[PDB]
Amino acid sequence: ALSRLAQERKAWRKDHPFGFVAVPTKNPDGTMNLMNWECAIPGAAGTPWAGGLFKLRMLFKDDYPSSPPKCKFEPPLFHPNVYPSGTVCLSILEEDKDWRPAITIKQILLGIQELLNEPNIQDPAQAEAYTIYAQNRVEYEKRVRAQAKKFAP
Amino acid sequence: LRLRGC
Amino acid sequence: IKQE
Repeated sequence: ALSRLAQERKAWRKDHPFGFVAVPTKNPDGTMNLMNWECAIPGAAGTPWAGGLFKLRMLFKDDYPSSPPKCKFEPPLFHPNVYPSGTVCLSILEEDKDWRPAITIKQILLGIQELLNEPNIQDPAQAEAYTIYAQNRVEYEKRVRAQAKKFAP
Repeated sequence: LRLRGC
Repeated sequence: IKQE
C-alpha cells in the first residue's frame, strides 16, 4: 500500500485536476501518513455545487489497492448518496461490489465530483437530502447552493 | 468507470 | 433508507 500510495502522491504533486487537493496527513512519529489523506473536491462548474470546496478524508487499509479507500466528507455533506456520518456511498468504494485495484485516487476524486450533481435516487444513503430531492427539486437545489456558499474557500 | 451512488 |  505504501509503494502504491507514494507513487500516487508523487503523481498527484507533479499533476492533478485544478481546484482539487489531496495531501497525506502525519503519523505520531512524524513520518507521512500515506494511509490517511485530507482531500478537497471543488463543486463542478455549471452545477448548483459550484463555488464550494468540499473537504473529505480518504482512509486506506494495509491491503490497498486490493481494498477501496473509505471516503468521508468532513463535515458531513447534504447529498442523497452520502451517509449521515459523511461516508460517500459509491459502488466502486465497496470491495465486494465495483472496486478494482486499477482505480486510482485521481479517478475516485473525479468520480465523487461527478456524483455530486448525478445522485442515484434508487438507493439513497441519507433520509434528509433524498427527501428534499424527492419532494421539491427547487428546495433541493437551494439547499445545495446554500451548502456550496457555506463551504466556499 | 461504473459510477453510481449507493 | 440503507444503513452504513
